[PDB]
Amino acid sequence: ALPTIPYHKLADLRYLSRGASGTVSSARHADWRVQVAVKHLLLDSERKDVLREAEILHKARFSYILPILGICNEPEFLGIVTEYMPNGSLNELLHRKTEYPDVAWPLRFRILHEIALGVNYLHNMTPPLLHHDLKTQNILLDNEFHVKIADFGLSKWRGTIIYMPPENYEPGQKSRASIKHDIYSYAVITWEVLSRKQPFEDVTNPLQIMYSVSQGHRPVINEESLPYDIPHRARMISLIESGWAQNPDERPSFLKCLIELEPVLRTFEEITFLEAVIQLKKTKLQS
Amino acid sequence: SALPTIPYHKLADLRYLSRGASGTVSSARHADWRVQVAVKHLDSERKDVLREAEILHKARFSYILPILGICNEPEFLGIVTEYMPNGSLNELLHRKTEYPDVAWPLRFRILHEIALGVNYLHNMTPPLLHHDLKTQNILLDNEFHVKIADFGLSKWRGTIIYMPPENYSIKHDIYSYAVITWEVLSRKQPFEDVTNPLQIMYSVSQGHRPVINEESLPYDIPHRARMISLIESGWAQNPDERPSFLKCLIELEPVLRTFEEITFLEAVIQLKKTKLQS
Ligand SMILES: O=C(N[C@H]1CC=C(c2cc3c(Nc4cc5ncsc5cc4F)ncnc3s2)CC1)C1CC1
Ligand SMILES: O=C(N[C@H]1CC=C(c2cc3c(Nc4cc5ncsc5cc4F)ncnc3s2)CC1)C1CC1
Repeated sequence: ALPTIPYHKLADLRYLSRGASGTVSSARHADWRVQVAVKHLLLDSERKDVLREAEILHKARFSYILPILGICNEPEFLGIVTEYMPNGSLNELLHRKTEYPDVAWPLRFRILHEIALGVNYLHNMTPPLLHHDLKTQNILLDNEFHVKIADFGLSKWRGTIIYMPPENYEPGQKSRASIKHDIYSYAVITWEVLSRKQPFEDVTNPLQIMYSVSQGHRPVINEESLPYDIPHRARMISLIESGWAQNPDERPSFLKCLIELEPVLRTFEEITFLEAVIQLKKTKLQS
Repeated sequence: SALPTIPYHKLADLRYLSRGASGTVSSARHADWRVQVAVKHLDSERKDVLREAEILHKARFSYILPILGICNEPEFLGIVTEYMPNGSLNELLHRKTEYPDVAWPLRFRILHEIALGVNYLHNMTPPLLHHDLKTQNILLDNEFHVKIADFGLSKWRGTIIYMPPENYSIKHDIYSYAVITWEVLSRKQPFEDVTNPLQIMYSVSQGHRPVINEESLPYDIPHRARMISLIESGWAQNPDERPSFLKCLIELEPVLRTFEEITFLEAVIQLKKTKLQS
């Protein structure tokens, strides 16, 4: 049973982000004395959707899912309270390059591994949970840069488009609950992580992107996009191309991706992951 | 809402980790989720395990050992939790050849996190009382963050060294925490000079406590006077003089604010490396 958190116990409320998913602000819990974050939106249908997401996080708890701490549900305030993620989202880590000039490969591969473990867990639930809104903005990073998947506003029990498979452009119950949506998002996320590039950066119009994706086009695979020094480069390219395959049948399960990723992740010495985080903090601090 | 049920056959590569009164702990790999897990496994016995699993399910929080599911089958009963790669606080404090210098910032962060954890339990509506805190039950994750474990005798409101004398209670946990704090700052066994646990109970019953002097707590300990005050109030003979965990957090917060985030990570790497070299 999910705790209910009185709105007045959230002190020093301060805004962080606003998106389609909702508004996110930080706070400190007056009794637990920890930093928390809270996604908040009057209405009546809107309050049901917020409650819908909160129940889903409560149920989907796992080591790589954003931990829900409670719902603030009062006439003055509706909102989901979660642990506060001090290192923001994967999107700023990838694309704020003046702030993070170097993101070592061991950390990037660990992030990819942990995303896959999170989504795999969702897909292994009774009944399977489908996220359907994976994006780098929705992968949050905790104090030591471990993954927490966020934003379940579009999850379902079994530039905003760049992660969406083409068969979902015009949604029908032929894919409405397809098990192959998330892996396609993950393939694009994987390309984004290994390249530190905006997918389809060269296309000014997002409707042009959908038309091109509908025809089978994808973010470029070459040495400029995916540099030669990517560890296990050819294996990662395979993983990307099969994950975003035009034919949904032809895309793997997250289990099979994990089976392939495990020996790759074992080639990095464990301390190397911490080395990578320390390098991020030390250079950032010096700036 | 509903705690998962984990079929025993999904636990691959079971291996022994430790044995205690709480039960036997084994490590494993979950076949479908592809993560390492730990499992505490054994009719009255079946009721207690389910009670503990239910309490962990309900007491979830950032410094509480995360429960992943229950194994409840005719051949196997056991609680499945995340795997803690760095063992317990007890090993970190007392394995002095393997861990020669345990950075002060990290020890204070551990104390802060235990207090945040127990503070949460006491604020739960209704409050949860742990009643078996000990350094053996403070587990350490991959970056040495605290996860409090072993809720087998927690209650809704050497195994004796953490027990207040009136127990031979709403002030139990704070007394255990005071001894834990003394242990963390001294890296000494409480009542080190004592062959028999009945000697401890007799001396604690008389108001005696682990020694506080230059040998146990050297003068160069950071914030020595503040910590000693916190310890002595926490194990006070009269339970009414023991503070709440809120007050412990009030004492610790300004101490933890003096440390840079990089120093914690350096201390963590130093500890990770020392384990591997052993
Ligand atoms: O864009 C920038 N900064 C980002 C920096 C920090 C951000 C964070 C968001 C969240 C978060 N969101 C959240 C998701 C959620 N999903 C379901 S319920 C729920 C409740 C939540 F609060 N949850 C926990 N910690 C954090 S940190 C986004 C803005 C500029 C500065 C570079
Ligand atoms: O003792 C020795 N070494 C230790 C090194 C590593 C150990 C670990 C234990 C646990 C653990 N236990 C656990 C508690 C629990 N509480 C409620 S349910 C539940 C389920 C659990 F699995 N949980 C997760 N990770 C780990 S790592 C203990 C032995 C050497 C000296 C002889």
